[PDB]
Amino acid sequence: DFIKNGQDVSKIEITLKNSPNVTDIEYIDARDETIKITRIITRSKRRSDY
Repeated sequence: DFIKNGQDVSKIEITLKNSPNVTDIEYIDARDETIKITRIITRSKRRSDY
């Protein structure tokens, strides 16, 4: 119900800024200041793809 009717795929690009003060980042090294995440979700699957 969140996705508007008429389409099945939804491209949403979300970015996060990581600072060296916070460590122990999972799947991402602490030296990377910014990250690029392009998530997409459809009506068939319940979980979202990242």
